[PDB]
Amino acid sequence: KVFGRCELAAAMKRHGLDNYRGYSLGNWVCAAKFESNFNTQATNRNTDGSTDYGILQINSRWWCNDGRTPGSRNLCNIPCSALLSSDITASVNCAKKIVSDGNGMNAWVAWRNRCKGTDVQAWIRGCRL
Ligand SMILES: [Cl-]
Ligand SMILES: [Cl-]
Ligand SMILES: [Rb+]
Repeated sequence: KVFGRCELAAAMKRHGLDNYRGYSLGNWVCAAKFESNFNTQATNRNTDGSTDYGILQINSRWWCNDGRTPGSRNLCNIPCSALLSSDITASVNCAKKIVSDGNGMNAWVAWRNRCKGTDVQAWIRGCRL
């Protein structure tokens, strides 16, 4: 599923991500924009043999099981395919674990490089939320 911007903002709020670990909703929308362009089905291989999945490009080396990533830990206890669903619950639940792991949203390099410090409220501006 390809979300609209305000649509995704609303879905993320509905699943308790607004201000989770102190990160405002616009941070999460911005991260999703640059990780997946709001496409739940996005997948991308990493140089190391792992793959990133879904709306927040969650990585099969630590977080989900895809059966092809030696050493995976599956800390979200989910198949990586669950992170591709039109329903964002599994991706939200797992992102909550990732952002709690110690480095906050720096776990998403694209958030650090493209969102951090910017006017992230722009991502929710105009939205009926
Ligand atoms: Cl915001
Ligand atoms: Cl933090
Ligand atoms: Rb596990």
